Amino acid sequence: KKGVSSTKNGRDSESKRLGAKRADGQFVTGGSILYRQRGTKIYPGENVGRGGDDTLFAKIDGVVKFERKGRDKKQVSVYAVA
Amino acid sequence: AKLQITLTRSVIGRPETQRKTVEALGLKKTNSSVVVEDNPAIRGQINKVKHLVTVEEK
Amino acid sequence: MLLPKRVKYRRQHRPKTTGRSKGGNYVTFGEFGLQATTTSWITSRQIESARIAMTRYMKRGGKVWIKIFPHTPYTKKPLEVRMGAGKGAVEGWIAVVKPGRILFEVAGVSEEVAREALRLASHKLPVKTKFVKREEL
RNA sequence: UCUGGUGACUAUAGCAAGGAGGUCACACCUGUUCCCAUGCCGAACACAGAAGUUAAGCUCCUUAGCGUCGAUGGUAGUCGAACUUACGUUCCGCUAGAGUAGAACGUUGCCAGGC
RNA sequence: CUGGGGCGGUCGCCUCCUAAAAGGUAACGGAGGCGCUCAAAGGUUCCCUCAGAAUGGUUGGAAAUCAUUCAUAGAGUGUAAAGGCAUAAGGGAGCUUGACUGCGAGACCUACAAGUCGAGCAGGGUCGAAAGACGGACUUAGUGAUCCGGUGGUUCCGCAUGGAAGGGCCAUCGCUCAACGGAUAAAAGCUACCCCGGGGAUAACAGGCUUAUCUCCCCCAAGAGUUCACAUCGACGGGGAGGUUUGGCACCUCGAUGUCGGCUCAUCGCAUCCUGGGGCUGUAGUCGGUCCCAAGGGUUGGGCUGUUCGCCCAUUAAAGCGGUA
RNA sequence: AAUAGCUCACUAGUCGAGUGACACUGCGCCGAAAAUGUACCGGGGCUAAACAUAUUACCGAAGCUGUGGAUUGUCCUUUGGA
RNA sequence: UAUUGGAGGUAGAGCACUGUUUGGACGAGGGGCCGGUUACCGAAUUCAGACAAACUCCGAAUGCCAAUUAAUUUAACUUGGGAGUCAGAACAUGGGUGAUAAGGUCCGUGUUCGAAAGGGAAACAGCCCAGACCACCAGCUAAGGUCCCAAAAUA
RNA sequence: ACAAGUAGUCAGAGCCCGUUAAUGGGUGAUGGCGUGCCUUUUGUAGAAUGAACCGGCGAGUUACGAUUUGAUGCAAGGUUAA
Ligand SMILES: [Mg+2]
Ligand SMILES: [Mg+2]
Ligand SMILES: [Mg+2]
Ligand SMILES: [Mg+2]
Ligand SMILES: [Mg+2]
Repeated sequence: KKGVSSTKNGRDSESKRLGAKRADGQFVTGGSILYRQRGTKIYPGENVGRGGDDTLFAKIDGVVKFERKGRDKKQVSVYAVA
Repeated sequence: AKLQITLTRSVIGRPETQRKTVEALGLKKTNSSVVVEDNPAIRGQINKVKHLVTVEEK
Repeated sequence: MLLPKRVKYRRQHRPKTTGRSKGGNYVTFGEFGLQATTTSWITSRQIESARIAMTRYMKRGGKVWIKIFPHTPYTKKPLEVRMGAGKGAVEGWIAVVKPGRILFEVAGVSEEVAREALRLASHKLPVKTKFVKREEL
């Protein structure tokens, strides 16, 4: 088994299950996380809030819709009619 | 209007996907057959697994 | 045309050698040129060597442009070692060629002299080649 | 469509260059007594005014020089298949990016006075 | 843990790539950080915009400060990296303590224990004119179960009864337990005197795959050789064949496949050492060199080392190279 | 060792039809040496019994049909057939 | 599966950022010297070229999440009783490691073997075709084939 | 007594015999197919292990308690222990 040859990079962290958590078109209850992120890949929109961890959660019950903000950003919305 | 589908090739050695599709069409064993109505939903499944089945206008 | 003066990361995943030339498929600087028809990794010692051959024949008459630069480093493990224990150290610098890539350009010299020079370069080189002129029309 | 607010839209909306203009609206202006204005400036900010002045900010019109938008077709890649071990080949879908024509010197709701 | 052990390295957390455009994903794979820091680098209210560049100058090591038009942020964000950020999350300034108490519909993660995000409802605040915003630092590391012991509340229990000693509950403290899910409060070695139970799950021998190394062959032809690439030799480079070396892999064999030299006996390949046939030559013949065809036969005796090998002394026409566990 | 220089720069005429080069391809050739015995088609053997492009037959399985038979399940009651 | 809606940055491209790079313009700094001239050399600024797992102004195919919803199929979940499994293997394909070595090693995605008989591949767990309830001296075919060994074309 | 054999099966002539009479028994020229069994394994005809051959013996039971299922009483009650 070789001998003394050793490497200084065998370390990593535990991945965080970030990304999307709900899709366009499903009924989310209020509080449902829609998109765990870092920084702002998606800003909150209508009836959506920003956690301390940049998490996005619905304010109220309703359907979820991802949309465009300006030329190159995205927000999120929730609408209650159900 | 109405078409006829027969499983001409076996399903052994094919991904689960293709076997599930074949299950969805309601075909059981090799050379089994069914008659269904022409429908874009059904054509979607025939086209996906055309290499295992064959069609007829019956 | 030997080595990159500095690279950020020095132990890089080896290059893909399957597909077609992303670019450099035309004579832009020269009059006659030389493209490749297979793919291989071309090392710095081979380029230097094909160059000396080409330019000894032209007898310092006309100009030369090397179109391939050895960017990728490659590693080789030390001799008689087992598998494992890290990645080896850099042994040379390479630049992948794939069918279509022009490797050498020349100008300011007659056609037959250029063809002879590029021929002599072709043999110091590990890839099948082809003689080409400045595309026009 | 004027003119000034205030939403809406991926700059096709923008930058520049040129040309106008003031319909009393806008500015620039003219001052510090006051509320206020600081660190470091009446600049700014706040305020008190209107003698001035289209000069600029602004608005309207021109122009694709720049930025932006951008197909058709072809190509790369690739799902599936059938060959095959070739730095592969074929068939069938999907189908870029770059580039080319071109688009384009915005539309636009509401509110108030205009005409 | 380990491409057999040993030696070296590592062990828990965070970030990035490998990771194949959800998530996840391994190697003793490629790169770095953490075991903190901030009473302002927290909350809120109101303000402000940057690095660099030239048109440049009292200094001008150049650029310190100052000036002016462009500066898409090329700057800053306490720190690693990655996502973010002019709504500013960046920079000031003024108040301030929400770096609250009791909780939490719902959701994410996930074997478990844990971890993460929360609208909203009370209590009592802060800042703001208000709307509001505030349960710590732009986000993500900066940590450690239980048992036990200490400290402060509570006044729950407290062995006939009243106290009390002791417990319970809530708050908190004491771990490089870093081998970081922590065997104990407390722990290093040699066995060639070894033993037992096991394994070809795993090494030494050869068998097998590979051919980096190794032997041989080739291709191009700068060149040396008076002249002349190509009698001979051929640099820089490039392409192969073989399975004889040093290895890599761990596939058969550990309920045993004796391993090195020598002796006896060989047998087969030919990339031929001699002998036979030739092309050549920088071959006048003897001489030698080179290449081709050729495996029929032949291919010594000793000194020195356990040596294979190698050197040496005498010969020979020659004293061949390998396979065969 | 000065050099001895005929022939494909070049065509009448020996005489009279053709003859350099270039690409891009389809199939072969050489490079090509290993150890018990052919021994890199399974053997014989094959100039098609190889290859390419079409077309038409046929063989070929415990696949799938045909007939008979178990044993379970779901339906009709066809208390029997499916 | 058909139709909508969406998250994400791979293949490919591209150089707008971090860099890595080959030629050509163009003025200029320390400096050849007397602050110097000219060569240059360190860059500024351009035009044409290229390279990238840890570059991205861009950006598929496909996968994934979900729907007012269709069409075809027949599972799915909850609770309880009983387990075995924690040595995998080879092929194909995307990657790391090694040497674009291995019947190597470590991942992803199928299939098969494991736990699978039968036909083809001479023989040959993993390849191709195909899943054996039990007869039958019936028939049709898949992969492979049709001169003889050896069923079928000396088509 | 010209033959290449995990010793069978399947197809079958010839030759003898005649039953638990049934589409019968013994042998088998010759053809087709076909590398024991166990264990252990990713994978074994394995040259991995185990057994010379026959016979006998030779391994999840019992006590107490829990949990779950079936059964049976009787049920807001059910049941006894010494
Ligand atoms: Mg022992
Ligand atoms: Mg034994
Ligand atoms: Mg045995
Ligand atoms: Mg034996
Ligand atoms: Mg025995």
